[PDB]
Amino acid sequence: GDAVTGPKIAIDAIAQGKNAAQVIDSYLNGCLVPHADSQYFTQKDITAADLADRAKAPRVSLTVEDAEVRNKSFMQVAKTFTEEEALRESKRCLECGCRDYFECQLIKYIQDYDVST
Amino acid sequence: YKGDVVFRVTPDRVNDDGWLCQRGKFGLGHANDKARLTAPVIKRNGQFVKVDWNEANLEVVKRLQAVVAAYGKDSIGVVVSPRLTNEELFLAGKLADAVNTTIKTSYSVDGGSGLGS
Ligand SMILES: Cc1cc2nc3c(=O)[nH]c(=O)nc-3n(C[C@H](O)[C@H](O)[C@H](O)COP(=O)(O)OP(=O)(O)OC[C@H]3O[C@@H](n4cnc5c(N)ncnc54)[C@H](O)[C@@H]3O)c2cc1C
Ligand code: SF4
Repeated sequence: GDAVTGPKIAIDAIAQGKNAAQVIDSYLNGCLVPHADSQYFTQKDITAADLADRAKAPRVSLTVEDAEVRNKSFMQVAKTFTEEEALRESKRCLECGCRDYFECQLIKYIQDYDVST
Repeated sequence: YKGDVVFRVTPDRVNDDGWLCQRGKFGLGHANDKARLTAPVIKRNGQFVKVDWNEANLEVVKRLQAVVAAYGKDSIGVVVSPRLTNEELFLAGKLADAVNTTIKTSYSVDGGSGLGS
């Protein structure tokens, strides 16, 4: 957590806590193994012209309270999404990742034999 | 009573003398009033809007804290009614102590009868 990495954002602390939980659990079985990152195939040639056939849909903006009543109250400045807003925003994803990831056998052996991608 | 409606009030002839007056005989009709408030209301933009109990609690605590922070000690007066029970009055005194004020008073008591001096 922040005791090791210094001040950061909260998901960094959560990630460090989960990784340390895994390491401690391995240690409690009698064999300490350190945490290591995985190797994936990544694409860096994607540009705006390659996505020029995608239709454009505006983002679901956040409902923010007026600044006249915000300066005096400790009430919430923003509201959570409704179900219609959530569906409208989630239906806009481009599905960038491989659908075959959880059953692909190439990446299994690539990560098993530690081949650089 | 019958359910949630107060129907009449009678004297207690076993534990006391069993006499009453007009305010004790007929004065409990305000329990059946339809003009009684039901939920806390907060004034925003000059309109009272209903809130939850948690939001009301947070609002009153934070606003008293704001007054204390801006203006210091003894900037809050607690004016009670002598119709409340002893436990209510004790908790009101504790609340006056917690927000750092010594001005606890009542318009009906108005300083006592002077027999204490
Ligand atoms: C003002 C502020 C605003 C922030 N805003 C954001 C934000 O908007 N978004 C975001 O992502 N991150 C934000 N952060 C960062 C985030 O809060 C922290 O990075 C994250 O919570 C780290 O948590 P932690 O577990 O490492 O330690 P902490 O959550 O900081 O502390 C863990 C606990 O350890 C306890 N503790 C300390 N010493 C001892 C001891 N000797 N014995 C026992 N218990 C002890 C403390 O009581 C504390 O409850 C903010 C941080 C601050 C300070
Ligand atoms: S898959 Fe991820 S990066 Fe790609 S459009 Fe959806 S949310 Fe964005």
